[PDB]
Amino acid sequence: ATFEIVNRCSYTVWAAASKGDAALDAGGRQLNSGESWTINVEPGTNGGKIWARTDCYFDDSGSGICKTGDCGGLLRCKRFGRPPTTLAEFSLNQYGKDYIDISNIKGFNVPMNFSPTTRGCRGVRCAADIVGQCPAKLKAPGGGCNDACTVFQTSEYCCTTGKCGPTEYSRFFKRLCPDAFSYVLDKPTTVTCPGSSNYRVTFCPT
Repeated sequence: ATFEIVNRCSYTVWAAASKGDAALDAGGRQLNSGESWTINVEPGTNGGKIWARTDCYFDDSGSGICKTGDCGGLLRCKRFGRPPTTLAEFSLNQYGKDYIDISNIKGFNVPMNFSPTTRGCRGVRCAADIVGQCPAKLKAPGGGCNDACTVFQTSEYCCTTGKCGPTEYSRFFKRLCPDAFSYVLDKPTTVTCPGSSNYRVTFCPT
């Protein structure tokens, strides 16, 4: 499957793509404002994620640091990124269908649209100014808006036991972005697409 990753932000981002235990495609790349990078994701990929990283520095070997979404200091991510990270999430060719969503469960750094480029389903978007509106206690000094699990490490926010409810913090994310997961047990906003659809992830769509 192809994923065209487009940076419409006025700032550089370093795109990242991983399934948690491996890179997808090269795993990451710099995207200056306006640039597009197309990756190939293997059919059947379960639990893939794409995200933006901000404020990165990498040496000539591809090792370094980012302020949001850093994946063990690599340009080419093999693992998931450090919160806060707005997440485009997908599982492909699962009993004949693809499943996509956006999640704020690991916080929010950059606004995102995640849409099919092929027929048969709609896209999802979280493009509100979550960083600007972020509750004071969730603001990450390194940049972005943390989720409450990251900040407070409670069973309730982290849904450790599988029985949590919405919270004042989750409701903030949900108010700003109804179409994204705000906590682990949120009413799902996952979209079913035809198996083997192709996609575009756009940072700063609006």
